[PDB]
Amino acid sequence: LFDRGVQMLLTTVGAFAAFSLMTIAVGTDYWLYSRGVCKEEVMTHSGLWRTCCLEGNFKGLCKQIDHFPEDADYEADTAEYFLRAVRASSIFPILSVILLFMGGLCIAASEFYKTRHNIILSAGIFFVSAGLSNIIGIIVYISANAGSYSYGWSFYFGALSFIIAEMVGVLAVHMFIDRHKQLRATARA
Amino acid sequence: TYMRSAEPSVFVRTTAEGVARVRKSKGKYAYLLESTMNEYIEQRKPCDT
Repeated sequence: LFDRGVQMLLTTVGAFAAFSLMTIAVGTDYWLYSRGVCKEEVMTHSGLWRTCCLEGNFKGLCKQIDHFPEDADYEADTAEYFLRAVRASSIFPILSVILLFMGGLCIAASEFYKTRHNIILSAGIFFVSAGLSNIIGIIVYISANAGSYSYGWSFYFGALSFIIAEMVGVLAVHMFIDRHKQLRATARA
Repeated sequence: TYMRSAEPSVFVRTTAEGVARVRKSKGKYAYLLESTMNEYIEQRKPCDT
């Protein structure tokens, strides 16, 4: 929004904050607060891979989510199996993590070989793609969930990471425009 | 002809598990039995037949 040194710092701190928030989101088992079984029905906190029991007889033991449960799973159509494959693999959250890391690497490497103006464009594209990946992952996770409840802080950690990623992606493109604007300015002189 | 050449086997040993197999498919299996027993089980809990 102003100058270049402050914009650098704001962009890198935003990218790092988004990366940390998403790393916590995918690496923490606090995504859903719902009644269930942690091994009768009992309030438990769920995540992406494991769900630990809460206020139960045996508190604090996580078990892997039965993504493809046995005992007459009843099967499903191709679309539903596709959805469960994405939800179990959680590729879109992981793909968002990879895109955020690639964007962070690009913005960190933008200092080296400053004459390359397309590195910042690559970082902006990576961050925006990470935001889109976040949107897809959130939609897939909620759709799998709906197959009383409330969401944990790590689900809202990822939600805030998507907002930060797009805001950081916006700054990167603004950074791309200004430096290309400078090239036009120095060409006229 | 289809039931005789159906894989996996669709034949049921006893009507006790014949209704059970229907309930464990969510409508992916149909059991052929006497109408009087069909009406009786239909009137039993949990009304899933």
